[PDB]
Amino acid sequence: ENTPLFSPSLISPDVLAVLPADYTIRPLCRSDYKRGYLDVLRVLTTVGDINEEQWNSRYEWIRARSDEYYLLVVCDGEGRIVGTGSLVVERKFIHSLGMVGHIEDIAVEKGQQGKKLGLRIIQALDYVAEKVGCYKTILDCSEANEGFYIKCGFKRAGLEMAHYY
Amino acid sequence: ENTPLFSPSLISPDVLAVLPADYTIRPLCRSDYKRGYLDVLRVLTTVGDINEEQWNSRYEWIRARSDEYYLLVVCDGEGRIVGTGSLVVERKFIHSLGMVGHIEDIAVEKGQQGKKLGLRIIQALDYVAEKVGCYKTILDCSEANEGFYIKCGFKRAGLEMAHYY
Ligand SMILES: CC(=O)SCCNC(=O)CCNC(=O)[C@H](O)C(C)(C)COP(=O)(O)OP(=O)(O)OC[C@H]1O[C@@H](n2cnc3c(N)ncnc32)[C@H](O)[C@@H]1OP(=O)(O)O
Ligand SMILES: CC(=O)SCCNC(=O)CCNC(=O)[C@H](O)C(C)(C)COP(=O)(O)OP(=O)(O)OC[C@H]1O[C@@H](n2cnc3c(N)ncnc32)[C@H](O)[C@@H]1OP(=O)(O)O
Ligand SMILES: OCCN(CCO)c1cc(Cl)c(-c2nnc[nH]2)c(Cl)c1
Ligand SMILES: O=P(O)(O)OC[C@H]1O[C@H](O)[C@H](O)[C@@H](O)[C@@H]1O
Ligand SMILES: O=P(O)(O)OC[C@H]1O[C@H](O)[C@H](O)[C@@H](O)[C@@H]1O
Repeated sequence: ENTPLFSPSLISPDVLAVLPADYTIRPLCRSDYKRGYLDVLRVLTTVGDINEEQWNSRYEWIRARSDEYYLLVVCDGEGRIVGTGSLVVERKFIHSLGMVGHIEDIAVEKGQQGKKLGLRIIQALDYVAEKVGCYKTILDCSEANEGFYIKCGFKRAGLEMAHYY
Repeated sequence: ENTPLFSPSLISPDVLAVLPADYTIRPLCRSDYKRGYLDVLRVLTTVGDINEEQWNSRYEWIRARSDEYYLLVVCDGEGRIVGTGSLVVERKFIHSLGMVGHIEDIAVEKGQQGKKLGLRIIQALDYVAEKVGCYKTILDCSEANEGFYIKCGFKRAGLEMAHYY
């Protein structure tokens, strides 16, 4: 299936305009399993082993929530996935039933790093978040990659704390 | 309506066992609008103005997702809400289609602070997260409240970064 996860109208036109020639940013679709999506996530952390039937199940759970999960991909000239980025919109009671944008799982293929593809992904995810009416966008990072997020216009706002099971 | 948001079986029995006499922790229900729920959230940040019809709409959106949004309350001997705590379970592709527990919007009524109610809320939310199969629980905090989260068993794991709109 080639049906976008969410509306292509949510993709930043200004970002599309300034990508390198023949590169694009678009919503995830189900067939992206075959276009090297999970490969790109291997630069981020352990993906483990995921067959197409498991893919299709998780894809459908997410599609049943395309009003929360905004997953998009960067594609090169040859339609290969070279970049990934997620926004998850949390609904709150606070801030007059406000909404918070959470940026997750930003990855660019090693051979493709250092070309602004990460920046375009963040600019696209910030465009989605503003447009669906989030009051702020937040994310968690390491010391080692804080400087990328500063170059994207993010500011330090507190501490991530964790409990492992 | 007095129907729990989620199954009371997800409430930590060990936490219920050690609360102060006549205090309880239970899932949110829709009638909690009248039991001072939003009052408690006033200690956390701006709630703004929220009528019962807006409450009912947001409550129903969340109930349509009680497999993601685990909101629970602490009640005193007189059935007043004195504490609130949220877990939101993110679905991932990474970690073999893993799940991450996000702790949000922890609040205890000022007159009721310093009695372990915050600790019981975190222990209850960590019980939910393990039980539905999260690989870790994370949250964002300030320097000023990092020491509460350390006493709860959390460790510093990175930086929260933010963009405001
Ligand atoms: C919320 C999260 O998901 S945090 C997890 C982030 N992901 C990872 O760490 C996975 C591994 N790394 C990557 O996949 C990528 O390198 C990313 C996404 C961090 C950055 O993407 P790239 O395409 O490599 O970066 P891009 O070229 O857009 O960088 C923008 C600017 O930041 C700089 N930059 C990139 N990474 C870093 C860094 N770690 N520290 C400081 N500066 C950096 C670039 O040099 C560029 O600088 P310029 O504007 O002065 O040219
Ligand atoms: C993920 C998030 O939501 S972060 C936002 C947190 N919420 C807020 O900041 C709102 C305002 N504060 C509150 O509502 C509450 O005070 C809470 C939730 C922070 C803590 O709840 P309380 O019921 O006050 O704390 P509780 O009594 O369970 O505290 C556990 C221990 O931590 C201590 N503690 C409580 N707050 C702090 C703090 N800010 N710094 C250091 N230690 C603290 C207590 O003294 C207690 O110590 P002990 O085990 O040595 O007795
Ligand atoms: O900054 C993103 C990390 N957080 C904050 C606390 O862990 C986060 C991430 C997601 Cl993806 C979510 C979320 N998950 N589903 C809906 N929203 C929430 Cl509440 C918080
Ligand atoms: O595999 P983990 O330990 O969860 O880390 C994987 C990544 O997930 C999230 O998107 C966080 O923003 C990153 O800080 C983290 O690098
Ligand atoms: O009103 P905000 O600026 O979003 O802050 C309100 C709270 O929301 C979240 O639960 C965060 O964990 C806290 O760090 C923050 O205090």
